[PDB]
Amino acid sequence: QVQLVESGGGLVQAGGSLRLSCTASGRTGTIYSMAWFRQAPGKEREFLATVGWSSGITYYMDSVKGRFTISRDKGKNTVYLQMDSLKPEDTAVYYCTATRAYSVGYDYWGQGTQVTVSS
Amino acid sequence: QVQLVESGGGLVQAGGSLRLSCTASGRTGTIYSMAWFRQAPGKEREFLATVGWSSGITYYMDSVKGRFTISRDKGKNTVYLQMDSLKPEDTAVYYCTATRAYSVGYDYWGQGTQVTV
Ligand SMILES: Cn1c(=O)c2c(ncn2C)n(C)c1=O
Repeated sequence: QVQLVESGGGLVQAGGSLRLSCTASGRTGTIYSMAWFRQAPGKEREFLATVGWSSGITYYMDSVKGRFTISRDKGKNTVYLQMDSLKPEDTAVYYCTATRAYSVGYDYWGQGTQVTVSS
Repeated sequence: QVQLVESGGGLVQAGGSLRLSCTASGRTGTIYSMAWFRQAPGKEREFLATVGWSSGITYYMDSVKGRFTISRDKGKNTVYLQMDSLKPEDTAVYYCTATRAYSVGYDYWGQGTQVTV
């Protein structure tokens, strides 16, 4: 009942920047917060960052804090992940998620978008 | 505004099980949910499982879904993580967190506890 579609993934060079997007459709009024995950090849899905869907307050895991910036545009139904100072270990399939109000965890997921960083 | 302390954990053999625990104090009524993460040496903290502090709803990453079981006991201010069917890839320091109502992310953190398979 809520659909998420990531875009923005591509190949970038070390030290450069990329911005991901995720467009939400369906009953978006039932979403409390949005988060980006990533899954490197062979590894497991890693939580990165979250934004309050109506608050705009943010929280970052240490691995991306100070480099990445999460934000949301309620009017356009989109959440962003600004990625600065990328490095090879940021190479991964990035997923966006939404958590519903009074639910817990990560109720909806996108297909995933691929980010690749060279040296 | 909230302090967490974790307990349990230690040494286990392949295929076995462990039980972890964590106790909260302070402004405990303003806690919406609690979660468990894990960090292996040199790696990054990985989110594992979550439980609603009032509701009891739960959710798992595919990495531990089925094998681990999270739960809470609200009056004793204590959360647990029951880990069954353990593999060497579960070796890590496990951390418990709390998320405050109308906040996001992981606002309070325990000091961690060691699991070795
Ligand atoms: C932290 N938090 C809340 O505080 C919350 C919520 N849904 C409703 N509320 C109030 N969710 C999903 C949440 O994660």
